[PDB]
Amino acid sequence: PQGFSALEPLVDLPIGINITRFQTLAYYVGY
Amino acid sequence: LLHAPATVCGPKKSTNLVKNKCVNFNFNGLTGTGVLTESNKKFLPFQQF
Repeated sequence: PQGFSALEPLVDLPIGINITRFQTLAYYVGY
Repeated sequence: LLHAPATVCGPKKSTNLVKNKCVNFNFNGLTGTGVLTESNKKFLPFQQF
């Protein structure tokens, strides 16, 4: 959609571990 | 005591709230001086400052 949106925060999880890769279980992915 | 973020600590001391008297205060690390009164403006559910 061409509309505008605001992405408010939901939750913060402090774990302090390095992350380098991710995997999922149609979807768009950006960087 | 590791480099991981702290998740357990000691308790805090809370006191009574005062109004119409410009005194010192400390909410979540914020320290200043001034009068305290209610307001008509409303914040967002997540915003705190």
